[PDB]
Amino acid sequence: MNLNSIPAFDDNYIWVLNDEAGRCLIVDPGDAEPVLNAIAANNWQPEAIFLTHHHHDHVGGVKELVEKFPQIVVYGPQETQDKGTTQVVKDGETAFVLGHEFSVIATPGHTLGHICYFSKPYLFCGDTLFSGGCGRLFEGTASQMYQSLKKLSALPDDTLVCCAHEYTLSNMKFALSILPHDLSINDYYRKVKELRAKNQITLPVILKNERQINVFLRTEDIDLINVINEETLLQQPEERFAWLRSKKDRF
Ligand SMILES: [Zn+2]
Ligand SMILES: [Zn+2]
Repeated sequence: MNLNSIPAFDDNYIWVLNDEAGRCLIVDPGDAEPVLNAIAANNWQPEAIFLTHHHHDHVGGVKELVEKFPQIVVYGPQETQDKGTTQVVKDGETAFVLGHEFSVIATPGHTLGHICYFSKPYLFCGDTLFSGGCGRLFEGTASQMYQSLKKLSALPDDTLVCCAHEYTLSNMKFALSILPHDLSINDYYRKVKELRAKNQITLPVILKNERQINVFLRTEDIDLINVINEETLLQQPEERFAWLRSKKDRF
């Protein structure tokens, strides 16, 4: 099994999983052109598309891909039913692709209907979980995003976080604005900066390591609580999470 990234727009990645026969799965294709080129260049045979949510940079390419490859099954949440989805899926359901069983996980936050797809070790989490960060709350509440990250954090340590955007460096700069003396965050920031100085991709990341350097997965850590509670006297986890996400909104 091979995991490939195809850049699109300014900072999107279209993930492609292909098996040993060249059959492939395409995740969140917002621009069909680079995907079509890679399919041709690599002799891939597209079998399915996964959509995580309805935003344009994630679904814009479906029509052209489906016209070129009429056999493609398009999986997605109810909120993409008008975006070319042919199999609506929801929490707890499974999509069988490339001989692998992908579990569907509802992760409201970025959008209300956002879903994630998991088949060990691959986690396609769209704009919910980023390396060092999480999605901006356009439609979901902070409580919902908090609960969605709790669900993703419970996945196995060897999970590969395949998120949709190259946000890692900015996410880690924010992390240092909150915990500037955390050695793990500093070390990861410097590694991510080194990659981005050479315009290299920072993904996928291993979930085990995200637990250490993603401040949005460290809501219940005493060191973060003490920082957050020195600004606002907040007593509940979802309130502290909202504080941190609001701070990042203006960073
Ligand atoms: Zn989005
Ligand atoms: Zn996006």
